[PDB]
Amino acid sequence: SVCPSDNTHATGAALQKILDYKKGDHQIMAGYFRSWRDTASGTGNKVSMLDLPDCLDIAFVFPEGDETASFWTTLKDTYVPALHGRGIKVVRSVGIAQLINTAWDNTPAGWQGLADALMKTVDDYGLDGLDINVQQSLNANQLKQATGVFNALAKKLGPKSGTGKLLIFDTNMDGTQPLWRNVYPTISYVLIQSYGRSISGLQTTYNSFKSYISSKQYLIGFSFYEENGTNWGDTTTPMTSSRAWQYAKWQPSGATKGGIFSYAIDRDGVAIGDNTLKTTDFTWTRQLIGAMNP
Ligand SMILES: CC(=O)N[C@@H]1[C@@H](O)[C@H](O)[C@@H](CO[C@@H]2O[C@@H](C)[C@@H](O)[C@@H](O)[C@@H]2O)O[C@H]1O
Repeated sequence: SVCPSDNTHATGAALQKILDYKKGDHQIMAGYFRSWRDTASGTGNKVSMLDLPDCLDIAFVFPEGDETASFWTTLKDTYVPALHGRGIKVVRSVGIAQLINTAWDNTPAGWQGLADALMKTVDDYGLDGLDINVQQSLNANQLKQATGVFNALAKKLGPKSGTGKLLIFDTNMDGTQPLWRNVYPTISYVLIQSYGRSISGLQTTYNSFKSYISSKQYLIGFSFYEENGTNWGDTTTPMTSSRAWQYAKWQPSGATKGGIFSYAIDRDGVAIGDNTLKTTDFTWTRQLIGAMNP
């Protein structure tokens, strides 16, 4: 409610009140910003991480690996400081593929070596921590390696570390996945990719995790419309009948959730089926913060 009705970037006491709102109890908003769509990567992009709304809690840096070096330069030198100025946490996202890479030894030394290499992706940018994207089951060997790496990371990130840095588990699977059963003690937040899902199915999914967390750790995810992407239908008009909107309102029975996140926050407000790149004032993000914290 100390948040702007447009997308101003407040400067003094207007900003301080937003800095205090964020230290206060609230349902948090998170956004995956696709790095290859940042104006500092390639050409033809319309949106910068500098445009992210002041009332955002976490920005994920989600690369695909063909971003131009200019992106990483701007992230370290410009973007991270300005987002930290707005009290926005910046977190690097990486796929589970990275933690089960067989180029790294499946041994204590190997789990530590790999954790060191992922920790460079955090420390070299002054980031607030690391997000691991899990969308697959693992064999015994993969499970063993991923668990080892989570356990090595847990020394520097998340609840076991005492650093204040985040260790995030984001997934489209449930709390029965063996990796989850191995690593839940290491986790800051768990984010459920819930694109195009039943409002009626939400409780069932939460219940699969609720024994391993408090409800403030749990966030649910909708997607914005990706240019040439899957039509999940999470952002239909009118807004206040959207799946995203109903996600902002949903609470598990007898408890309050952590909040929600968007995939492709860089696509906030682009109509479903509009495959061109546009700018955004982050209307949906800002509305959806209001919807969770009225
Ligand atoms: C093969 C393919 O297209 N895979 C995509 C993933 O690339 C994408 O991240 C994922 C995102 O949506 C999540 O997973 C799906 C299966 C479903 O459970 C959604 O509700 C989740 O949000 O979509 C895959 O289909």
